[PDB]
Amino acid sequence: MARMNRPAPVEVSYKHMRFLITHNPTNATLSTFIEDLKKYGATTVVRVCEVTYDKTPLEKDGITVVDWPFDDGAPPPGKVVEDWLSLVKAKFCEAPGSCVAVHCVAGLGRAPVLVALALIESGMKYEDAIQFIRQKRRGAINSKQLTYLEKYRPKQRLRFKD
Repeated sequence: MARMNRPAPVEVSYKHMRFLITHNPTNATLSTFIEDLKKYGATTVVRVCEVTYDKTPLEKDGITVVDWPFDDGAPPPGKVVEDWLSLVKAKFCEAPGSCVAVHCVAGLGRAPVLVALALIESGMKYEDAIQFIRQKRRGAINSKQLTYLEKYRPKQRLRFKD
């Protein structure tokens, strides 16, 4: 589970942008993960579940690495929402489309808490959005993960601001 090059990532092209999604872990496979995203045009990499490596060789090759869950020096997944919309907005503003690759610690789901965020901010209700993202089978049924809307407004983002 390291030299594996046969299974490819999945490119999700929304009305807003395009995001690449890759199963399996990193470190042992990272030496191919980077070479995959830069082929798909994912010159931005964004990590939200847990980070396990240090961004240097791949960053200095031209890639924007975003390492959220690194320590208590980062905020909880409650405020990271505004950072989310402003990111996915800007990573598609900086170029005439581009791509963004996203990764998580393989176990139960594929960090759908990321993509689902844009699903609500486009105009959906998170209770409907579960049945859209969770369709992969579990991985989108935590507490503060989904109850987030009960504090975060689906207006003032992907409507009229920029």
